[PDB]
Amino acid sequence: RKPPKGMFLSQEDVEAVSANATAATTVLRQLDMELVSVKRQIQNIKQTNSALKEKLDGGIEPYRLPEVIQKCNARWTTEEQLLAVQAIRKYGRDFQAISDVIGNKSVVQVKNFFVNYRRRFNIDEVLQEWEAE
Amino acid sequence: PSGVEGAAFQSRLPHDRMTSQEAACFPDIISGPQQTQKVFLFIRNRTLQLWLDNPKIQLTFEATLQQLEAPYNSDTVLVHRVHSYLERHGLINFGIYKRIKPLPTKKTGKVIIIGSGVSGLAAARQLQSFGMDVTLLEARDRVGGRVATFRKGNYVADLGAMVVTGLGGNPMAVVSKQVNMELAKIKQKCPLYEANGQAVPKEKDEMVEQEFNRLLEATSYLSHQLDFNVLNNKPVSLGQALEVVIQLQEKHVKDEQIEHWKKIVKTQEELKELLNKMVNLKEKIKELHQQYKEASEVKPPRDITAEFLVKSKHRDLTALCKEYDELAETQGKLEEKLQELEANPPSDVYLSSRDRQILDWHFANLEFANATPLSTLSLKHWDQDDDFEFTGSHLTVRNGYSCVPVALAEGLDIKLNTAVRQVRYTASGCEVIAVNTRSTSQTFIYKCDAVLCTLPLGVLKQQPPAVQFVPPLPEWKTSAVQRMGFGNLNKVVLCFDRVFWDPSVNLFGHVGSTTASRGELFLFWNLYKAPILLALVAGEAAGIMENISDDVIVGRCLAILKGIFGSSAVPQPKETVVSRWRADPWARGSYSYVAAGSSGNDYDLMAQPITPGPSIPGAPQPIPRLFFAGEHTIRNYPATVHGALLSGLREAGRIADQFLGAMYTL
Ligand SMILES: [C]C1=C([C])[C]=C2C(=[C]1)N([C][C]([O])[C]([O])[C]([O])[C]OP([O])(=O)OP([O])(=O)O[C][C]1O[C](N3[C]=NC4=C3N=[C]N=C4[N])[C]([O])[C]1[O])C1=NC(=O)[N]C(=O)C1=N2C(=O)[C][C]C1=[C][C]=C([N]C(=O)[C]([C]C2=[C][C]=[C][C]=[C]2)[N]C(=O)O[C]C2=[C][C]=[C][C]=[C]2)[C]=[C]1
Repeated sequence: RKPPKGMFLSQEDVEAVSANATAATTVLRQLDMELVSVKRQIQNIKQTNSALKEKLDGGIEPYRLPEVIQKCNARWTTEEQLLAVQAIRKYGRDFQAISDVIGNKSVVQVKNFFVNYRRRFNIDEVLQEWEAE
Repeated sequence: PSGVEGAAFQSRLPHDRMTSQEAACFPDIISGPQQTQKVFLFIRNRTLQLWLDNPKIQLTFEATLQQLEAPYNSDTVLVHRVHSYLERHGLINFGIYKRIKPLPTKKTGKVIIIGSGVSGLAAARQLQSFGMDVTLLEARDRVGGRVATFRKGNYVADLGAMVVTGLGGNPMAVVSKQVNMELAKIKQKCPLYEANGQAVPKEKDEMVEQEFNRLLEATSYLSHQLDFNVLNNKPVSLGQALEVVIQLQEKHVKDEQIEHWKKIVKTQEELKELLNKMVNLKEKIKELHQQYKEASEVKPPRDITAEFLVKSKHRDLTALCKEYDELAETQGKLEEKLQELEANPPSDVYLSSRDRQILDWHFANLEFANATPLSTLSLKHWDQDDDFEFTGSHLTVRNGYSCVPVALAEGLDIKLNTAVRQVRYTASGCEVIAVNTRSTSQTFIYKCDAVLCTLPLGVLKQQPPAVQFVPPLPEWKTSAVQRMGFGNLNKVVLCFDRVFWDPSVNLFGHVGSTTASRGELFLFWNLYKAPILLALVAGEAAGIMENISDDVIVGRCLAILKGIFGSSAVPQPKETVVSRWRADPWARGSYSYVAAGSSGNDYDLMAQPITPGPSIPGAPQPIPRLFFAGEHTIRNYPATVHGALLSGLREAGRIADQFLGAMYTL
């Protein structure tokens, strides 16, 4: 039925080590090289990666920005509306980013806005222009 | 087994089925009704039993029927038919019994037996016991042939056969009750000792062995499952098969290592890409912070587009920091899923140089078992006799096996120092021409009805022939002589004035340095009452050592031994002997084996007797004249003492049937 377990013997394998007198030591020598060849390439990418880790040194730590803990709100100050209208021109439909920029509006208060003031901020025009980039 | 079925088993027969053999003599019964077969079988088994329970006295038809009950002892033509077949074929009253009816008066027919081997002797006894006229012709000046035993002072060692492979259904078991042989068991415990002279640690000892056995089954698998049996026209040997397996084992060792590092790279290269993506992000981030800084310096109050700029870049920045945090995340996983892969490589090697050396001793043992280089054993058939194993512990003859052939010898007409040179067989009889081994001009002619030839196979193979056949042996027979293998194996007997080995140990091995010398002095036996060590030379080595002087050999021997026991625990030996069986002209080797391109079938060919042509042409087809026995002739017990012994019984039966007729097949 099956070869004793831990012995490996393929029909196909056998015909391959027998094909000639030293198909034996041939096939065993391709792999010997096929190995040192992978094993060398491993050290290239070990060094290549090592030098890239060199650059990422210290991380992005000095570039991080403090925490903006500010509570959501009902009122659109005229300031916020303008901030909005500009965010739209730059962000399109990314209500998350838009919300993030205006600082204190919920990701929907935003979408709401999109329909209420749609009227008078020609949000059509604005939106099709963001597309044109 | 025990009871009556014990006997059937101890006699090598199925207790509840009739043999092909029996079918031929009792074709009435076996084609008969089931009920009768059972009656028959019982009678057989029961008689066997009786004989067995007491094999030091002949067992007569009377004495037999005597111990039977009905329904069994009802029909007595049956009992007679049975007891008589059993007697003929040497299942009962063989060996050395005391005759109840001292030998019937004048004798019928005359047979010359070539060689007083065990096969020789056992047949001779049988024939004589059947009241024929028997003479054995022996080239040597002693009986036994390949059962040679060294005797001198108190030293006693066999240079020939030495082991009894278990009493369970072994005819020798009977013989052992009949003759005083001290049988000692063989504590299977055998420590190995590398070239240096250092024991091998149980840790390895067991790795290697177990791998050995694993390798064996492997070959069996290639043979029966993958059908790897021919190879550019030549038949595959066990040797090839073993290499081809070992190679494949080495191959897969690499195959693994490859696809293991091949995994490391694929990962190391994922890490690469991510690191690049990571650098180029710190890049945007650096210079995007700049921009937020510059636009945050425009001090308020600012108009709304300049306020939007600050606000906006601040998102765009925390956005890109999210991203890069999620990447140093991913980075961490991969960097450890890599100390992971470097932690568990797969196996470095298939076997070390020290391993593959010990594995060699295991092969030497196999070469010893088969008396031959594994490169010569048939892959398909090397172990075809693998069912007919005896049961029980293996044994040795503590007082020299020769005690047996000498005992068989007793009461027989034996001509020692008589070298057969020509066998002439014709329609109306045979003549055998021998010479005197001492002065060889001194010639002899023996006339007889039949010749039983127990020449060793080695002898039968000789080129050009040591014995001439007249007429020549048919080509069907002489091809079977080529095809079969006749191996070699040699012993070295070391006699000392003190024990300096572990007395509790029967055998211990020495591990050679190369494959090429795996057989050379590879194993030692502590067997006897005296301080005698006995050392083997098997494999490719045995043949080569025959060309080397005795001193040199005992040299290499003591070396190895000091090597293990300390350079002054080992005295010079009082007495040494070295066998050379391939050289010995009445052996020309040690015992047969199943050479690649042979099969068990050749053994059956060896046993087929020869029937001469007709004298006056158009006269009736003759009687067969020339018969064969010997270790090489018994398909199911090749190369052994019990095997020979049996082949002797066989031919005697067959010859008697021929020349005294068979009253029992009615
Ligand atoms: C050499 C040798 C040695 C050294 C050793 C041994 C041997 C050998 N073996 C063998 C025997 O010996 C033989 O076979 C016999 O003996 C033979 O006999 P015969 O046949 O009879 O013959 P011979 O003797 O030779 O005779 C002949 C005669 O002739 C004469 N001549 C010649 N020429 C001439 C003449 N004459 C006149 N003219 C002329 N021309 C001569 O001279 C003579 O006389 C053995 N065996 C046994 O049994 N034992 C032993 O021990 C032995 N040995 C050893 O050591 C070893 C071997 C062996 C093998 C095997 C065995 N067993 C078996 O095989 C079985 C199998 C099986 C398996 C599984 C299953 C089943 C079965 N068993 C077993 O178990 O196996 C395993 C083993 C192996 C090995 C070891 C152990 C175990 C045994 C043994």
